[PDB]
Amino acid sequence: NYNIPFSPPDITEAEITEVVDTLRSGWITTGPKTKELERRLSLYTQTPKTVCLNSATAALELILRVLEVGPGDEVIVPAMTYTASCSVITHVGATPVMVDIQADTFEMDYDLLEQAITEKTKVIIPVELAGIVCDYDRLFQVVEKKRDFFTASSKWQKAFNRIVIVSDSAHALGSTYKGQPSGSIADFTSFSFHAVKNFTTAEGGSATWKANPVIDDEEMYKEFQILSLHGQTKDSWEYDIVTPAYKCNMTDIMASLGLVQLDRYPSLLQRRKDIVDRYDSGFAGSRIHPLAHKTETVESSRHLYITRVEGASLEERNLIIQELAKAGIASNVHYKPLPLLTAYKNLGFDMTNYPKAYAFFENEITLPLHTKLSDEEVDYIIETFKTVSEKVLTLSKK
Amino acid sequence: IPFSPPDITEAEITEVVDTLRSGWITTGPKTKELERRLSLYTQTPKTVCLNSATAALELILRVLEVGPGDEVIVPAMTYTASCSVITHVGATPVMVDIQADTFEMDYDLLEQAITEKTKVIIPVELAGIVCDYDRLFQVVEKKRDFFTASSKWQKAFNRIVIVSDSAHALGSTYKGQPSGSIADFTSFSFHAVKNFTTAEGGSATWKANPVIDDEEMYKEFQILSLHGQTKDALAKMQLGSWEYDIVTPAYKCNMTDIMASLGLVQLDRYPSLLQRRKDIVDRYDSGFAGSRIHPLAHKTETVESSRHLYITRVEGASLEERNLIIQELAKAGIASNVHYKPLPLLTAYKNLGFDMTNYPKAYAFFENEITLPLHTKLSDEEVDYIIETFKTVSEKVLT
Repeated sequence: NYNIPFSPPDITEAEITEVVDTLRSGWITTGPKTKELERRLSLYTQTPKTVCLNSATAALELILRVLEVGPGDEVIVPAMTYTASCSVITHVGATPVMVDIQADTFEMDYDLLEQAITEKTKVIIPVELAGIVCDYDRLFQVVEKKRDFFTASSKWQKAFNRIVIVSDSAHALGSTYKGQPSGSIADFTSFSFHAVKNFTTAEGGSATWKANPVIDDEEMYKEFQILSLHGQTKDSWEYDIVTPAYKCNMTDIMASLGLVQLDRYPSLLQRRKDIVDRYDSGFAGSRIHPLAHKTETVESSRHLYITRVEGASLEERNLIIQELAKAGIASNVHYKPLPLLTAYKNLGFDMTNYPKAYAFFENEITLPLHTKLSDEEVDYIIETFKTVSEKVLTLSKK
Repeated sequence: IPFSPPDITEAEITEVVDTLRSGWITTGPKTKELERRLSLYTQTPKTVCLNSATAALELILRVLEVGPGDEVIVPAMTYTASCSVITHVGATPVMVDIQADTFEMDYDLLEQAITEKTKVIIPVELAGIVCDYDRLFQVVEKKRDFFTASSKWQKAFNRIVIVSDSAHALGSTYKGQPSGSIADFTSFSFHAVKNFTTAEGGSATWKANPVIDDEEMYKEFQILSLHGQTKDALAKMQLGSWEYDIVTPAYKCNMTDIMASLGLVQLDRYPSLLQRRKDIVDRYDSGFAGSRIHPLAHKTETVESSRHLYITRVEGASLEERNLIIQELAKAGIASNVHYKPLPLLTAYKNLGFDMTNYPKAYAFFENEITLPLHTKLSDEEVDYIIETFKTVSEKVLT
C-alpha cells in the first residue's frame, strides 16, 4: 500500500562521504568547512557574510541580542507562526506584540501592523511561511512611515534609526521576492537547516544581513561569533571572555551536510516545483485551496504545501487529517495561532483578538512536500484528499 | 605534538553513516539508546543528552527555577561556562576562593559565602578529579536553616542543591561511585576536546532520590530542550499525531542521532581510552617525580580520575616565567595550555564587580600552572619527549 511520510530526510552517499571526510580530519566541531559553508551561503543569498549556527532559533535570538533588544522593547510577530519566531523575544526579555493576519493569506494585515507600532517597537519579524516571502515593499513603507515613533537605545539601533525588519526565513532558503533571494531583502534574516527543512544539516541554521552602508560586515560577523562561543576573544593560551555569552556554533559535521546539500539544492528546488505544479493542477476547481507558490512578486522555495479546505470546521478538518492517515498519508497543520498555546495564553494573549489567524488555522491542512515523494504518491494524495474531504462533508451534511 | 586532537576511528564513521541512511538524523532512537547506556554507566536512573554541557548546566538551573534574586556559588578557579549560565537565568554568581594545594573550593570559605538566597553550589571536577562530596553535603546540611524554597524542586530538596560540573569527569569515581551518581545533578561535556566526544554535546543527569519522579524530571528537561513542546496521550495514540501544545517558550538544545552515533561507539571504546590515559598519566607521574614539576594527583584515597587534563604547577615560577616556559615548550613542538585564568581576571566578570584580590589562592594556582597534552593519540615516545623537554625548559628559564 502507501505509507507516505510528511518530511523524511533526503540524504545521499555524497553527504555521507563529506561527513566521513570531516570525521577523519583534525576538525570535528567548528572548522574550515563551516567557514566555507558561510562563504557559499552568502553568495547564494547575495549577502556579504553569513554566520552558521546550530539552529534558526539560535540565529534569531542572536540577531535580537546583537540589536540589544531587551526589557521594555516591543517586537512584533504574526499571530500565525511557529512558536520559535516568538519565544526568542521572551528569551531576551522583550515584549512580544502579535498582529492578526489577512483573510486570504498568512501575511500580517499591514494596516493592523501600523496600528500595533509604538515608541517601544524595535523589530518586526515577518515569517516567510512555506517559502512564500512577505510584501517587503509594504513592510519597509510601514517602518519608514512610523520612523518618528522610533527612539534608538543601542549602537545598532542608532545605525538603522528605525524599526529593524528581521526575516524568519526558516522555510525560505532559496525563495525570491522581485527576483532577489531571501537573505537580501530584510535587514537581518534567519534560516533553518533542521532535519525537516528543504536544506538540512539535521540541526542547524544561519544568520545573515543585507548589505548596508551603516554595517561594517566584518565587525558584525565578529559580534555574532563572540556571542555564539562563550564571549571568548583573543588578540597562544591566552583569551578573554568579554560577556558571559552562549554556545551555539555549527560543527564541521553539520557544515559537511550543508556543503553537499547546497550543491544539490538547485535540483531539489526543481523537484519541489514539479510536485507543487502537479498538486496545483490536481486541486484546481476543487474545495482544496493551496497557498500560491508562484506569484507576480514571489518564487517560493516550496517548503510546505499549505492548503485550506473551503467550508470545513475545526472538527471536520481534524477528521480529514485522521482519514488521510488511515489512507497512508501523513499530514500536518501550520499552525495553531500562538494565542492557542498555553505559553502565550499564560502571557495574556487571547485568541479572540486574532480571528483571521484562527480562521486560517481552522481549515488548514499541510500535505507532504519533499523530494522523496514519487509522482504516483502525489497522484494518490491528490485523489485521496479530494475523496476524503467530500466524504467528511457529505457525512456532516447528513 | 597537539594538545587535544580527536580520536575518531572507522567505527564512529560507520555508525554515523548508518544514522545518515536512516529515517532519523536529528533526535531519534540512537539518542534514547545513548541516554540509556550512559545512565547505566553513571549509575543514575535517567540521562538527558543535549548539544553541550553548557546547555545541560543551564537546563538544570532552569528546572530548579533558579533566577533573579537567587545566589549560585561557583569556584573562582573554573571555566567561564560554569558561571555564565548563572547570569543566563538571571541569578547572582557568588565566587569562592580555592585551597592552597588543590583546585577545590576552600569549604570553610564556602560555608561563609552561603546566605538565605543561596540555591545551588556548582563544584567543578577539574581535570577529572572529583571534589570532596562528603564535605560539600555536610556544608549544605549544616546551613539548611538558611534555605527557603521558592519552586517545586527547591521545596523537594529543601536545602541547597549541589550540581556537579563534570565536563572533565565522565568515568571518574569518588569512593568507588561514578560521577553522575554523587551530586544532586550532574552535567557532562562531549565537546571535541573531551575524553568522550560527540564533537559537540553533553548531558544532564541526577542521582536517584526518592523525592524525584525520574520520568517526570526527564520529561521536564525534554520540554525545555525542544521549544516547550508537549503532546498528550490522545494526540500520541492517534494515527495522525500532529497536535501539540507549547507550555513555556523554551529552548533548542537537543542532541541529534548523528552526535549520538559518535557517542555510542565512544562509549564502547571508553574503558580502553580510559586505560590508555591512565598509562600516560603514570608515565608522566614517574617522569616528573622529584622535579619542580608538580602534577595534580589523578589517583587519591577517594578519587580515581578519568584523567582528562594533565594539570601541573611549576614550583617557584612567576607569572612571567610560566608564560616564557609555555613559549619555550611551543618552540620545542609541544602544545600546552592553562586551566585556568580565575574568573575575576576575565572582563565579563570584572564588569560584574568581581575582583582578583579577593581570591588569592585562585590566582596562585593559575600563576604557575601549565597543562601538558593528555589524549589518546600521544605515543609513549612523545610523552618521554614532553617529560624531558619540560624539565630542561623549566630549568633553563629559572637559571
